[PDB]
Amino acid sequence: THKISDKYVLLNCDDHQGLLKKMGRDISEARPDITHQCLLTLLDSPINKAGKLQVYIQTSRGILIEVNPTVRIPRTFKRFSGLMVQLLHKLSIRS
Amino acid sequence: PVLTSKDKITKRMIVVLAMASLETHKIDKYVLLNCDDHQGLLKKMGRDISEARPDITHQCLLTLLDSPINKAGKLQVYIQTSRGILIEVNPTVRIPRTFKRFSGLMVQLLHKLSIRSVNSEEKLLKVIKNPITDHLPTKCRKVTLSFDAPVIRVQDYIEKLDDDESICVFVGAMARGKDNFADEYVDEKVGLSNYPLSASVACSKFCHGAEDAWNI
Amino acid sequence: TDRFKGDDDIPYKERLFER
Amino acid sequence: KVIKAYTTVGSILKTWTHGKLPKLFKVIPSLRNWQDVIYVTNPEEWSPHVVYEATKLFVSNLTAKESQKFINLILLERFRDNIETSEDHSLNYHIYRAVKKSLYKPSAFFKGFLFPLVETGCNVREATIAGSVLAKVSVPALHSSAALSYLLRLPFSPPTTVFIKILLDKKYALPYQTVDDCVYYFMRFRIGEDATRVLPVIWHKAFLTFAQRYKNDITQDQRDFLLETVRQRGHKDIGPEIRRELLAGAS
Amino acid sequence: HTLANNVESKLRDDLERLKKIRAHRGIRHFW
Amino acid sequence: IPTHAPKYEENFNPDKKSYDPDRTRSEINKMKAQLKKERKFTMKEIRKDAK
Amino acid sequence: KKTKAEVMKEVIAKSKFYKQERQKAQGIMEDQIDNLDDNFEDVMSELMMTDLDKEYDIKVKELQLDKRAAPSDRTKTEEEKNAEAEEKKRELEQQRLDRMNG
RNA sequence: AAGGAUUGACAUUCUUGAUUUUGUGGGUGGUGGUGCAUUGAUGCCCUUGUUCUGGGCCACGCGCGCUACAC
Repeated sequence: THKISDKYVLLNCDDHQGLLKKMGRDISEARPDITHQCLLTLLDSPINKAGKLQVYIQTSRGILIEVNPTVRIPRTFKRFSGLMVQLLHKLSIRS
Repeated sequence: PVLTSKDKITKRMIVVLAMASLETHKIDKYVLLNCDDHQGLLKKMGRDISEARPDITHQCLLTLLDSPINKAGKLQVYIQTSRGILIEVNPTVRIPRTFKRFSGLMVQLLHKLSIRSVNSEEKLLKVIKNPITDHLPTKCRKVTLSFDAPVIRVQDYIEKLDDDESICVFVGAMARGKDNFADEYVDEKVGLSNYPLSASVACSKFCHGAEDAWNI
Repeated sequence: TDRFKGDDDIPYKERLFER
Repeated sequence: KVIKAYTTVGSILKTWTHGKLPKLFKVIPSLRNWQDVIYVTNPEEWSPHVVYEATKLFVSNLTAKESQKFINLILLERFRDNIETSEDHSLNYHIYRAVKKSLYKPSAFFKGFLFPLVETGCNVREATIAGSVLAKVSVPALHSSAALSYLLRLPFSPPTTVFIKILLDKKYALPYQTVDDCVYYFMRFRIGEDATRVLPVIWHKAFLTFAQRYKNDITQDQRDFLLETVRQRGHKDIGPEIRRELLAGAS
Repeated sequence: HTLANNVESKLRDDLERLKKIRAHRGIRHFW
Repeated sequence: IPTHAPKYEENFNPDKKSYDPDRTRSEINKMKAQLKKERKFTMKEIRKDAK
Repeated sequence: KKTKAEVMKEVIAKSKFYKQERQKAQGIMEDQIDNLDDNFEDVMSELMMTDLDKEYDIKVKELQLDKRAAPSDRTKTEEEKNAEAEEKKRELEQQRLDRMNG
């Protein structure tokens, strides 16, 4: 996540030209879309509905997130972005 | 061994992303309809709130990039919209990953109407006319993805059809509703697993059935 | 029970304020 | 002299927007000097809102003589200035609903607008606009029959053909006078204006939409000269359908 | 209920009066 | 497996507090924090100029 | 500055339109209250106390004396009749099937 | 149905006259875009647009102690 002055965002390859280059990193490594579309696939797979799966993720910055089977991850992308901002800063999300 | 519709002899798996929702709008500028980015436009148009979602076919990029049958070449993707429009894709298009670049690829539906490459020899995206059956192979199986249909393993279903020269699957890429079963092509519906699967996981389950049937 | 129907929108603060 | 607040009335009704009306200009019927007082208001300037409410009151006090007094001198030609000066030819909803409030009194509405619109300056685009705003709303039926009578006895202009074409896809219940009027319309177009004019698809569709169901007072010699009508004027879209209405109609 | 609100608003008017009697400021310090 | 929808606020900001839907308890919490910082600053300043 | 430009220009022209509409309503009110029955002074000093039309009225009165009618409402083909007949048959058959099934 | 339909209302009481009025039915409603010669039933998307009421700013952090929260 990152500040704009007033606003917090999740770092994309597309919400910026060079916020990642100001932070030092390269823009090709700021891809939350692919963990979004993995999380959608795993939580719409039938094994998750049958209850034989749980999804842990771990950020490249070394942050481990446990993902319940009962969650409904939002289908569009920036809804997931606004979910990830509050998850990363409040460390918890209720139903 | 790239696959267009014009070599109807050979063994193919055809996916038809049916009843899609990608629809253009005029704001000087050109947008397309997302539930997320604009709701007052949906209310002023008087549409349903829910079914303005091209996120479903953009998530169903994964059958286009389902690699162990697409890197074998044996897959082909057609799209049919609720606007009655048939879009062919080529089996070697590297589709835009993000939804903003997929939003920017509205020139196929509005301006360019057929895209070429940078060297511009083989067409990628096409706005061909209906039906689908004429563009299908000669023998072609008659399958749509319902839920309350009988469930079967798609491994065994593709395996028992010895050389039917293709297997076509009409998958409804809509939010809610019901797909055109008796309207166009499919007299029998094959149901996938016991749970109401989404369109993307339905396509992925059938694609992986094709992999482990035809030995990747 | 959400069979692919997607979790619903929540109205914005200014949209709820305009009332 | 007049009481001369009409400078103030003209100044506010140049760019009138919304609200209430001066009641001297509401009871301008019941004062004897309405034309002589608007001749010193001189409203070449106009608001479309006061066009609408002024033609409402002008319908409330129009006869033949009053319609000649106001509508046939400056307001019809103001509508003409509006259509020529509208560069995309967008005659406004203001002007249109003014015409629809204007169309009420049918006593001499022929000399009110349909007599001076065939004076000059009527092209086919203004003509299809005027036939559209006529076919939108309520009409006098007997005066529609009389209108088809005199506009068909009028000289030949493609504005009048599209006028009569709209008046015949009105789908009337036709009197004998207008049926005889249409068979002498065929007697009017002969070798008439077959060597002096040629009649393309618009004239074609006009008499084809006549022959759609306008055949229920037609005997066999009338069927015979309609038969040689289509035999003379053979297009591609005549055969099955006009043969069908020939086998469909009755006496 | 709203008694807390009104005694608190008069308390901070008392406090701002107290500050302006002496020479204080608002938030103005530098990191 | 049952499927719950996640509760979260849109345009989240940690530095701002959460938007409480009551304008007479969020207001008293705001003005309690305001009196605490202004009282602390005020009596800090008067004891250091006393020093 | 772009949003302030739009907001400022719209508020400026909106206040101009409001001032002009208030001025026009005030002019209508004052001209009414000084010319409604105050024109009773000029109501007495300055006062003022068809062949083709008869042909059109003659045709109108003749149609009012004797007329006739038009068959029925439309003109279309038997192919369109067969299309609409199969459409009504398919709709009513699927509707009866739906009523049987539920 | 003037022995009264509807129009203009001087707040109730008179200046318009078959546009009627009511049912029974029923046509969808075109001020549209896009090749052709610059008027030409042209492939392909729309019908049921006028007048006032529009705003949040670029509850401070850290921290010791204490208190909650666990069959």
